[PDB]
Amino acid sequence: INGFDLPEGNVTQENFVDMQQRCNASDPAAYAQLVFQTCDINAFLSEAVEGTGLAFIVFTEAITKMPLSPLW
Amino acid sequence: QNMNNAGDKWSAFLKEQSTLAQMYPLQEIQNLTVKLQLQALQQNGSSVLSEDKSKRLNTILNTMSTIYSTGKVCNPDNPQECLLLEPGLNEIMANSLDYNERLWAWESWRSEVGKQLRPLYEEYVVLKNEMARANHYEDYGDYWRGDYEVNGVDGYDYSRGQLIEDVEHTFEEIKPLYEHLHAYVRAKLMNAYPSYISPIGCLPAHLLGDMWGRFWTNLYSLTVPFGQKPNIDVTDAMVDQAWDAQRIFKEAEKFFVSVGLPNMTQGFWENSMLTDPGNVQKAVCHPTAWDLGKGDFRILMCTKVTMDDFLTAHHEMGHIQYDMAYAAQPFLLRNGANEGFHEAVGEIMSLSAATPKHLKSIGLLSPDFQEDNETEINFLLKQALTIVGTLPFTYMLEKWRWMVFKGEIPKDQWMKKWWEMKREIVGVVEPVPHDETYCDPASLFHVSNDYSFIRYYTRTLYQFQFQEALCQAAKHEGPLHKCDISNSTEAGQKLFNMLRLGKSEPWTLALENVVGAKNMNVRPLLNYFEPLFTWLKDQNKNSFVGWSTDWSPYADQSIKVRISLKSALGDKAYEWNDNEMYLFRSSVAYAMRQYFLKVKNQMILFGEEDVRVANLKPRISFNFFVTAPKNVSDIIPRTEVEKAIRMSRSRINDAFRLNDNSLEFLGIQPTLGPPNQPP
Amino acid sequence: FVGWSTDWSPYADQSIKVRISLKSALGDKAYEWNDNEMYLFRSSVAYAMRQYFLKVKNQMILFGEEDVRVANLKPRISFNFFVTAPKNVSDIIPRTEVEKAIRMSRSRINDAFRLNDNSLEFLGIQPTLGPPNQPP
Amino acid sequence: STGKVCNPDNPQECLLLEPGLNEIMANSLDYNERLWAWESWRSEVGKQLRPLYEEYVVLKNEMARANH
Ligand SMILES: *[C@@H]1O[C@H](CO)[C@@H](O[C@@H]2O[C@H](CO)[C@@H](O)[C@H](O)[C@H]2NC(C)=O)[C@H](O)[C@H]1NC(C)=O
Ligand SMILES: *[C@@H]1O[C@H](CO)[C@@H](O[C@@H]2O[C@H](CO)[C@@H](O)[C@H](O)[C@H]2NC(C)=O)[C@H](O)[C@H]1NC(C)=O
Ligand SMILES: *[C@@H]1O[C@H](CO)[C@@H](O[C@@H]2O[C@H](CO)[C@@H](O)[C@H](O)[C@H]2NC(C)=O)[C@H](O)[C@H]1NC(C)=O
Ligand SMILES: *[C@@H]1O[C@H](CO)[C@@H](O[C@@H]2O[C@H](CO)[C@@H](O)[C@H](O)[C@H]2NC(C)=O)[C@H](O)[C@H]1NC(C)=O
Ligand SMILES: *[C@@H]1O[C@H](CO)[C@@H](O[C@@H]2O[C@H](CO)[C@@H](O)[C@H](O)[C@H]2NC(C)=O)[C@H](O)[C@H]1NC(C)=O
Ligand SMILES: *[C@@H]1O[C@H](CO)[C@@H](O[C@@H]2O[C@H](CO)[C@@H](O)[C@H](O)[C@H]2NC(C)=O)[C@H](O)[C@H]1NC(C)=O
Ligand SMILES: *[C@@H]1O[C@H](CO)[C@@H](O)[C@H](O)[C@H]1NC(C)=O
Ligand SMILES: *[C@@H]1O[C@H](CO)[C@@H](O)[C@H](O)[C@H]1NC(C)=O
Ligand SMILES: *[C@@H]1O[C@H](CO)[C@@H](O)[C@H](O)[C@H]1NC(C)=O
Ligand SMILES: [Zn+2]
Repeated sequence: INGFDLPEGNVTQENFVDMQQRCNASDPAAYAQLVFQTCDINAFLSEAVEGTGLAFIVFTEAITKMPLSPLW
Repeated sequence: QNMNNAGDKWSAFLKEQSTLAQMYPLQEIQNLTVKLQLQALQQNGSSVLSEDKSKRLNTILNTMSTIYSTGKVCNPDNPQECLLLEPGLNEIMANSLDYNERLWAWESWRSEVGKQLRPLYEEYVVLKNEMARANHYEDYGDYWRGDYEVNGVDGYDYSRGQLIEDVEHTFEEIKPLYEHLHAYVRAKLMNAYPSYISPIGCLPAHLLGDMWGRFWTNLYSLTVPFGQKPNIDVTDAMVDQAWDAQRIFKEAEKFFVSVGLPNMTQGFWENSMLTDPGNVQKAVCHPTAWDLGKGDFRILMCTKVTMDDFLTAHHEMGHIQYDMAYAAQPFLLRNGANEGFHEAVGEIMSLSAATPKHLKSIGLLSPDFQEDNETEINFLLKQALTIVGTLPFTYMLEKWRWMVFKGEIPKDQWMKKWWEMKREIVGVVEPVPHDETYCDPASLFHVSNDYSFIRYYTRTLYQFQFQEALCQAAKHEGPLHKCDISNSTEAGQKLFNMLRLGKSEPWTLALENVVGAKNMNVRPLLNYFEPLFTWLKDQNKNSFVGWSTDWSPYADQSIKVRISLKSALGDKAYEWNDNEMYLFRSSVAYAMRQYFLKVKNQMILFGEEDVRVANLKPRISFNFFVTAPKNVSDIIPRTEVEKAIRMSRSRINDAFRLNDNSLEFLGIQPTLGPPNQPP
Repeated sequence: FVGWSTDWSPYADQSIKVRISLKSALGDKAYEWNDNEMYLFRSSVAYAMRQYFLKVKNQMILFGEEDVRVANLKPRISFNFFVTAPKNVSDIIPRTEVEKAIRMSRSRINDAFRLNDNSLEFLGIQPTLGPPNQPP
Repeated sequence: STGKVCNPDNPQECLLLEPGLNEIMANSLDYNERLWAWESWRSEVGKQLRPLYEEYVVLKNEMARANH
């Protein structure tokens, strides 16, 4: 969106991959500087933290993104 | 009205005889001569519209013609001195070497005149498309392309859609020669306007020698290859031999007899305006040839004793020799074969009379005078500034008008497509951005005065096709630009077999009577400028040849804005129309007024018209820069606009309900704020 | 009647009075009302007039800040204003249509100056809507 | 003597004061046309004269005080 000038609510999760190829077929040499991520679940669920990190760097990070943070 | 009571007597006789010609349809005529005259008489024109649509169209045409000739522009510092275009504003664009004064005259002419013409022209296009469809054409551009149409003459036919394909076919071959002329002129303009012109970009539009860049001929004093050598001029040998304005018309008359064409007509030698009276006897001096009828051929020009008035006499007498040749034709078939043949015959006469081979035998140009090969490069580059420099301009303008008339450019994209075609075809960039309130093509004469413009492209191609064919019949040996067709009767016979036809035969057949082909060709134009194309490729060894359509004169002081409405609000989110861009230009002008008051203690009355917006997108992004309040040449530097936005960023955020991450400025990042919470 | 009163004016019956209370809405953190803030006020009224003629009457009329004519400026921070046609000084927009244009964009003019509907009053335009139906 | 004022609908017809703008203010009975000529004369000319006159007053007060 910051590289191809598209509306806001344009190119959501349902239409990521088809809008990847609509841009590179529209104009080449503007897709080559784009840095994308290969992030996917079963890689975010699969960290091997154990022993003290499951309460001090994993559980307390998910508490800050809840509604009432200093009560949970 | 001694001629208006005779002219309206003639204009009414045509429309009386036009309705009588409707009784004979064209699907039963077998003879081609009587068929061609009926096509010229049966055409309806603007007599097919409604009775109040035909008078609305004539009011727009008179209004657009009056804004052009009487619209004026005055000075920011002194509003009492206003300049018209035709004196005064043309002499700035032709003679000034000041970047700031040329930019004022270029931009302020497009403003007022620009806008008026805008709505006028919109209405115009609309009305013009209705007249052409009622005459069984597709649009009005197809109506204009009907001058080149040949129908059913058994191997000489020519479509109206074939002209678009032959113009774009010949243009792709002129493109290597034009790129080396573009790259040579750009390098020489960088020594005249330093720190204004990029060595790999387009040329700024206000630096081209006239108001539109139609000709590059006024750039000769800056781009001359060998400046210490003067050009060949014989305006002083004509005075030493006391040549009046009767000997130079007798020398032109001897040039046409030498190739086999006839003399003048006694009546001609009798009546004529070959000199200016000078007293209170007034008159128009424009050089014109006249064809009054029944063997009456007259020339009217204020003839001085100069070299180019010697050349204009050869140009205008070629029009008389063309009219004298088809005088045995019917009245409706007395013209050139198309609109481009008539001005091409006149320019090969002044081309062959200006050679130093010709001048040293006429009495001028003393007989021991060997021309250098450095004055031949000086001669050819002056020709290419007028001939080659006008061909991408002429092609681009008719391509823009052909697509506007058929609807391929919508009305909200007229000015956006105009400057994309100028950066791509012509290699010329605008110095300030222009929205859809401008009508920059209509600021030219031919657009607001309803004239076709493709005749200046085809005449340039026929001119060198005729000259190369007539120099092969005259057995010329060296290069084409030194050729002279005088004293050759077998070259004046090939010309006369086309001259005597008129519109009796198709124009594809009148070419084959001279050049031996049926289509227009661009290889004789490229053979003319072949000694210059070799010299330009050696001057462009280290330079870059070509242009990039991304550089701009205002691009290094612009700031990019990015607006994310549906992330800051989501729902409860408004729609970004043109009223929100007006409020944004007012908040930037507010922020500029506050910074100059609290940091510099000056009161500068910035307005929303001083915030120039370019490159608007759906994502909601644009560039902007700020100028002085009534000085378009004075761009405020970007590092001072960054300080003014930082002072009032919280005030601009509250006016749009955005918060510093949904309104970003791309180079201005928020800095301050210590989170020192607990005591 | 013999004599004249120095209060009547040809533009006085289509004017709207504005009253601004800066030190009650903010107190401290309060800015100073110079002539640059009157320029932003004339632009927000011209913005509000452009939006009303587009969404109610479907006309595009290019109002500017020079079409908002301000009179009778005081320290308390009060003035009268009326709106004319963009380049026709004889054509005063009627007051009942300027009252409808200000009602449509009142929340947008309040946010541009950090005031909230009681420190920016228009004296004849009062806020109306809003049911407090809280509990389900 | 040389400042002029032109029409909103037709910007090509500009009137000087001494012919043309005086005959509107002396002969017209149209409220809207008299209000246009009254206000548009004060605008441009008005402003220029503004700073000019300010400077003027300043300079004129210095000549008179040096003459006691
Ligand atoms: C087409 O019609 C014209 C008449 O309008 C013919 O022209 C005549 O031709 C004859 C002999 O060729 C001459 O004697 C006449 O003087 C011509 N008429 C005029 C007015 O000059 C012409 O020949 C016809 N074309 C064909 C191919 O038959
Ligand atoms: C030129 O315009 C006329 C409109 O007046 C077209 O229509 C013809 O008009 C005449 C009356 O002058 C009628 O007798 C015909 O019957 C009309 N023709 C049709 C097809 O309706 C005329 O056709 C036009 N001519 C051309 C060559 O376009
Ligand atoms: C065309 O040819 C004629 C004759 O061939 C040239 O006239 C001669 O010109 C030279 C010098 O210009 C004189 O010495 C001769 O006496 C001339 N001959 C006659 C018979 O008068 C004429 O100059 C040629 N024209 C061009 C343009 O080359
Ligand atoms: C004009 O012709 C002369 C002579 O043919 C050219 O001068 C020579 O150019 C070559 C090419 O670089 C050099 O090696 C010679 O030293 C040059 N001769 C002299 C005496 O300097 C000249 O380049 C030609 N000019 C043009 C514009 O074509
Ligand atoms: C408009 O702004 C330009 C600045 O871009 C002014 O041009 C300057 O003019 C002075 C004298 O006229 C020169 O000494 C400067 O070198 C110019 N600046 C540049 C960058 O070349 C111009 O004077 C301004 N015009 C008006 C009417 O104020
Ligand atoms: C400026 O606005 C006034 C309205 O105040 C216009 O005056 C009207 O003009 C028409 C015809 O010209 C009359 O029928 C109306 O009665 C006038 N209105 C009033 C209230 O008297 C005037 O035409 C406008 N000027 C321009 C150039 O649009
Ligand atoms: C994204 O943009 C395309 C292009 O016009 C449009 O068709 C589509 O509706 C847009 N998606 C959303 C969610 O607005
Ligand atoms: C565009 O880029 C993607 C990513 O490498 C690539 O797979 C795709 O083939 C490109 N499109 C074209 C037309 O080459
Ligand atoms: C042209 O006229 C001259 C007289 O001025 C005459 O001598 C000459 O023979 C004429 N040309 C021809 C081809 O007869
Ligand atoms: Zn001519």
